[PDB]
Amino acid sequence: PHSHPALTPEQKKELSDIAHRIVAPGKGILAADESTGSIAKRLQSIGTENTEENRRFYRQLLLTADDRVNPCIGGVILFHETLYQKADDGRPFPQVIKSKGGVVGIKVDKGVVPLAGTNGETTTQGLDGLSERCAQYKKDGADFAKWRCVLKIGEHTPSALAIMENANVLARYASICQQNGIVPIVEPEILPDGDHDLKRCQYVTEKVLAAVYKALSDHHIYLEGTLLKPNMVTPGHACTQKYSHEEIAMATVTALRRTVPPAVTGVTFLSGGQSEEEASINLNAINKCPLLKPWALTFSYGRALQASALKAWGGKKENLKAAQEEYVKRALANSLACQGKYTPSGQAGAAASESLFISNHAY
Amino acid sequence: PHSHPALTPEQKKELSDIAHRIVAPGKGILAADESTGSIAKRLQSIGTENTEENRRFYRQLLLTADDRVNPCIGGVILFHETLYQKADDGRPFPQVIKSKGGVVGIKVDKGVVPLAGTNGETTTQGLDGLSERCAQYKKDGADFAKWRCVLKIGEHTPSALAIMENANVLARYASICQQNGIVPIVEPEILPDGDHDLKRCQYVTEKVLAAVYKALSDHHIYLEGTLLKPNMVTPGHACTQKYSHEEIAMATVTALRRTVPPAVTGVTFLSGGQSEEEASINLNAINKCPLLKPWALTFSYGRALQASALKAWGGKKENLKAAQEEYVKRALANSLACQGKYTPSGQAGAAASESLFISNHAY
Amino acid sequence: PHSHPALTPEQKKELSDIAHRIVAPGKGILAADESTGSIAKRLQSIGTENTEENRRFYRQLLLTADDRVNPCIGGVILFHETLYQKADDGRPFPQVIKSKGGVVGIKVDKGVVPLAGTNGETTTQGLDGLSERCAQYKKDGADFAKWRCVLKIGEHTPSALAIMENANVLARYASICQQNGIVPIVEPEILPDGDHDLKRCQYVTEKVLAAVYKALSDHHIYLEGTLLKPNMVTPGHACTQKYSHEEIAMATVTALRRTVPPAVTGVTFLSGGQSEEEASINLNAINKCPLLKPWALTFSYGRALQASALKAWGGKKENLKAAQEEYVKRALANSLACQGKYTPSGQAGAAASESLFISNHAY
Amino acid sequence: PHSHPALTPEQKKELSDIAHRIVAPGKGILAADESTGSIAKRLQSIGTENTEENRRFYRQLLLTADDRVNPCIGGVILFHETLYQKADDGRPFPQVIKSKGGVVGIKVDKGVVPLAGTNGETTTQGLDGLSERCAQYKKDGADFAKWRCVLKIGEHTPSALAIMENANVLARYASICQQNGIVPIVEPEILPDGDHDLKRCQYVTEKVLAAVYKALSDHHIYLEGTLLKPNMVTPGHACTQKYSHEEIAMATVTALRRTVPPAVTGVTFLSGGQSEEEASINLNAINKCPLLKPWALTFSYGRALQASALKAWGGKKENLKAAQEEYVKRALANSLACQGKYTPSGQAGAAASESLFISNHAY
Ligand SMILES: O=P(O)(O)OC[C@@H](O)[C@@H](O)[C@H](O)[C@H](O)COP(=O)(O)O
Ligand SMILES: O=P(O)(O)OC[C@@H](O)[C@@H](O)[C@H](O)[C@H](O)COP(=O)(O)O
Ligand SMILES: O=P(O)(O)OC[C@@H](O)[C@@H](O)[C@H](O)[C@H](O)COP(=O)(O)O
Ligand SMILES: O=P(O)(O)OC[C@@H](O)[C@@H](O)[C@H](O)[C@H](O)COP(=O)(O)O
Repeated sequence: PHSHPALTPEQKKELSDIAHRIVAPGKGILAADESTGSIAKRLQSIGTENTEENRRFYRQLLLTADDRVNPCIGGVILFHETLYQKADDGRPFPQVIKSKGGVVGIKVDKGVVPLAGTNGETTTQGLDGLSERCAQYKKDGADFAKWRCVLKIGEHTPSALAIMENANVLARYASICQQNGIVPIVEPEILPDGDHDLKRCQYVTEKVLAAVYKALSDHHIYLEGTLLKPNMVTPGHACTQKYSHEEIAMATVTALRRTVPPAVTGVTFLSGGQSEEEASINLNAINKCPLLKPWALTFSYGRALQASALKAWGGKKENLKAAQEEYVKRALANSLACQGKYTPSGQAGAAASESLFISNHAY
Repeated sequence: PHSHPALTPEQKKELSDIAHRIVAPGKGILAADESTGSIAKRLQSIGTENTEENRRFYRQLLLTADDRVNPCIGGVILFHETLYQKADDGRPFPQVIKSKGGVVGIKVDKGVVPLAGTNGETTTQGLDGLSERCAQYKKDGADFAKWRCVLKIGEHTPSALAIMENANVLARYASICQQNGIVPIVEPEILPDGDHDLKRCQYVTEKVLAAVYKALSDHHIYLEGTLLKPNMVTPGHACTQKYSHEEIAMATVTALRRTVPPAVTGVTFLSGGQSEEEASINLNAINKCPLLKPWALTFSYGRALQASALKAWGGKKENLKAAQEEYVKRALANSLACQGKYTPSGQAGAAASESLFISNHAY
Repeated sequence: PHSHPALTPEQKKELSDIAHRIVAPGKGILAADESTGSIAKRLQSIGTENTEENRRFYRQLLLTADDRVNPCIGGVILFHETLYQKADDGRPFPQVIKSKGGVVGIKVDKGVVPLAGTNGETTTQGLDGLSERCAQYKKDGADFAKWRCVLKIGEHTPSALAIMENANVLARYASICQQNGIVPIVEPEILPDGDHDLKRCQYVTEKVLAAVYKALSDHHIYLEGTLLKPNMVTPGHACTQKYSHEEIAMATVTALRRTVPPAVTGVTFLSGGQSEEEASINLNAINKCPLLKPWALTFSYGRALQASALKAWGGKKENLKAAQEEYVKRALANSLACQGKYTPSGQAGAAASESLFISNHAY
Repeated sequence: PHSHPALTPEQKKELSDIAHRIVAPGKGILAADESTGSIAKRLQSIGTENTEENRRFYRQLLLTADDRVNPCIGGVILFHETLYQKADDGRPFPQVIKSKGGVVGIKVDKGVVPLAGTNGETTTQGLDGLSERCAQYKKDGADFAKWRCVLKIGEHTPSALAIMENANVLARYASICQQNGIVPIVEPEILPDGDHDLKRCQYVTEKVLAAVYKALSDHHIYLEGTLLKPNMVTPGHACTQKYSHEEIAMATVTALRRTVPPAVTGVTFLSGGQSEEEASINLNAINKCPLLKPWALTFSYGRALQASALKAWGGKKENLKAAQEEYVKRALANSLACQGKYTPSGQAGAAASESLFISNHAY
């Protein structure tokens, strides 16, 4: 009979197998995909000129940390330039990543662009020629990709248009990726900017994710062959009201349970500005939340895995080891965190629970 | 938007507790909500006059079955008439149901109506004065409701309009119910009529459910305070190709995992014309399907729980006891099935977890 | 995704012929469809008891005005009760209306109901059994109907949900009407309540009408067989900034030109609280607006045609003539207005300039 | 309350003024924007090598036709390459166009791309860096742009996804253009391929356009600053039923009246494979259609203005004069057609004194 499925069972198996590898138990993602202009600001914060060699050295610094990170890193997201650079031993970075047990990912969006008629809202571009790009990236060692849409909570934002448009472009991106054997990481980041409280973020997150999945369905996206990279549900950066990690965890898990189909292979949280410690603690609380979570809940951190490393390096080659040690430190912390076994202190623990605390209908 | 939550933490807790009671481990729902017109067909099928007394006697037959059904029945759906009838001992049927540990339910839709401009498609009516009806039903013993929408698989159905409209009306229905302390069972039934295959039914079910949940989100429905009543995923009635129960189970569970948020408290399958044994076996296979299932997967059967009871009764007072044994038998069978413990032996349960080496990428 | 003719060519002609008849040059609509509870309030503003006879007498007063109203009134909307009432001469009100060359219309909605999760927003009920009601109304003399949805401008309103839902139910209402030979007047009223300015009302009116027509399209509605009853575009009742009639006319015609397809037979403005004189003057400025207007632009007034009459009557039968004279005054004025030939009289100003605005909140 | 206007009054004025200039009475558009690959097909049909010089000479040939085309061409669409080429006299082609009273247009889409999971349907790419491209084009002489989406009528096409996606990307393209002072020509072309009949094409065209305008509204598009470039409503190429030009005209105008807001400045039909004569005769019948049309109905022809000229040229510079004469004849023909004054094989006549309103409802 008449039938035109988007993928064959062979294409589905390849995508599903890749997605599961990335978020296998205890593993997370290192998001080191900052574009030229963005990494330039990072290097600037430590008085380091933004040359290709310094970008190569910094990326090599993270990608070649010792084997203690192997069990912690299921994947590494790179920016185009880096995907084609090499370590001092002549090995292309994709080979270095793979030799350490990681799956190579490539950021494919081309930045945000303003949505006319909105209060400073944006959508994301990068769809032009994406299919050919994906085909080339695949041949060059990449198995997954990343695309970032940005939404903001404000007076009249996110608006209906911004929500619908961003969800739609994510679906287009995901569709093209899957046609090329690349697992798409869908990143609809809701910024923490503003003074909104926890319930407001949870509400917006629920509305945004519902839109994202309806769009993924309309575009015939194979969910088992994807990963979701959302913001955790937290109060606004300037929210006067304060909250505990357990509340943040409850709000986040609740929002996800109400919008993310169990078919989605994994949820890899962005750190969104949270300190390295805060990001690890919250991820740990999320994994210890009493609710049933049918998908891996791990990390895809940029700042939360590089903050201390960048600083320790200071743009000086003699600080290589010390810098790598800071990164390992966070890779190890978050690996435990995505399993709910993180105790902020040293590395050893004992107990891990929070009995006598129910009633979560306040969410 | 983002103005005034639909439910307080108190209302949420009430709706959630009710929903969970209905689908507690080993429990399912008896769907005896046939309207006067539909019950006439059943009675006529056994040479029995369609009088209010015969309807009462029949419903009494099912509701007063012995204590063996107590742990099997978490809820009972009734038609308006029956909610206000009494057993021979003078006890209102709702009291009879509650005394056996069941939650009382009430059907609130007013039948299907044709959608102009479509190929024989419909939407369902019954929203007028629904809030008032719900407040009254709640007061009179009902804690949940049921609303049925009907869709068909055909050359050009379900159409975009049918999918959209039915999803929207279901959302309106659920919203009104939740404002009145009533748990809404959302029933988007896709008829098994036609010669379409299993893959086609899975496809359509996936599209329908994605639409159903997007609408529930748009209407601010509290998912934890709802239940889903969908068709299992099966080939069309006239489909020549044959499938196994494992294939029906796999297709069904896959469809649900790709569309139903984990927040949904439970899925209560309609039997849709399957024989009593067929409905029990598929339900059992569904619960044995190796994939992760974040919600209760049980029954809300009408024909699958009454077929043999109705036949044995035959409208004859003398067959009351024989008729009840037939109903109890199915009640016990499905109770085991919703736990994946149904074997033709009965209480014994050694044969389980059969096979394992399989591929779900074919779905 | 093919075409399944909702209407035959014969049905289309009937609906189109009716629509054009109602808004023929120089003609408008008398909206006397206030329900028992709404009319009761009008009778209390004149110390008149709300009795069936008083409602009948009042309706007879308007409907039996001298022949001067014949060229002015293309149609009259009635409430259910009045449709089956008779004049002192024994003639059913529909026969009376028809003998004066007017088309009989029937209000069929059942009032607004609250949308949970919104900031005091509503949708409208009345679809249940609407097909049968329309069939009977048709046999009893009615050729068109009216259904009112209510939207409010404020902080966060109209919400995406309120706009979507109200547009969809209007579409359902219109579909059922056309299946029974009744022309549906689609009324998506955006209340004037608030301190918003002209451009804000224009903005919201454009978004609302865009939604209304997309919905009408999705439901396969025959536009030539419909009429639109919108609010004129004006500043909020509490706006400080003042505007001329030319500006109001410009904003109104512009919003309409940007959303209403030329196929729509006519636009019949509701007066929404404006005084009899203001409503006429604005309708006149609208028809004088230089921009191309592909549809008839006339009136369908309730308050703006009854203000002075209800007053002159005072429930005292002796004031029959005086009261009827005030009604004729406004019909003639509006008849000229919808032709762009009205210049104020300056005679009857006892209640023709009074603000007929009414607070809107709660039930 | 800000509404966040996408455009200021001056920006609107500029776009509106440009749109009206292109479709001024008696004027149409020459679509000579064939990309390198497409123009290759045209040149190969006449045994000519596809070199830049040959393309430059051919475009020069059209752009430099004598002054007789001046009153006929309100705008000329160019492909990027041609926008920066010069005539033999050293004048930039844009300068040539403007010196003859024409507005310069630029095609900005980057071709169609397959939509995964559909039956050979596509969407269009080209949004990446479009803002900067539009700013550059504006500075270099262009005042309007063109973007083509392609949909097809088939057993299951256009699908809901195809319609939704194409309408959305058209809205994004239109939004970016208007932000840069460029008038966007929205071209949602429904191919004539297939054996579907006239009513079928009319149905799909109505649905596609309704989707297009809802999307434009959602994206805050200033309609008075746009032009619509749709297919005329005709039977599929393989349709065995025959229709008159009057029938084609009725269906076309009817479809447009039911979906295109009067605010739209103009409708510029694509020829879509029709012969030069057919395209002219149909455009003429459309302009003579008795129904009310609130927008200019003219041409934006590619093949219908070049067929004979391309053939007469044959890649031989010695055929310049002959080639140009064929183009001049077609420009004159369509200029008359967009005024409803075209008569092939007998350019002579004088009538038109009545109007009336009769027609039928078979559309
Ligand atoms: O400025 P660019 O070139 O667009 O790069 C953006 C990129 O860094 C982000 O999308 C991160 O991959 C992701 O959001 C996690 O980052 P954190 O929020 O954990 O730091
Ligand atoms: O004809 P009516 O008055 O509308 O009643 C319909 C009602 O019986 C059904 O909705 C069942 O509750 C449900 O679909 C399970 O039925 P089964 O498919 O298991 O027989
Ligand atoms: O209170 P009910 O029973 O729902 O009746 C409502 C009805 O009067 C209105 O819908 C008018 O037909 C229309 O809005 C024009 O009224 P004006 O705005 O011209 O006064
Ligand atoms: O193949 P490309 O390089 O994408 O170019 C397409 C371009 O020729 C068309 O979009 C015309 O501007 C328009 O559709 C009218 O063409 P006709 O239908 O009148 O021939």
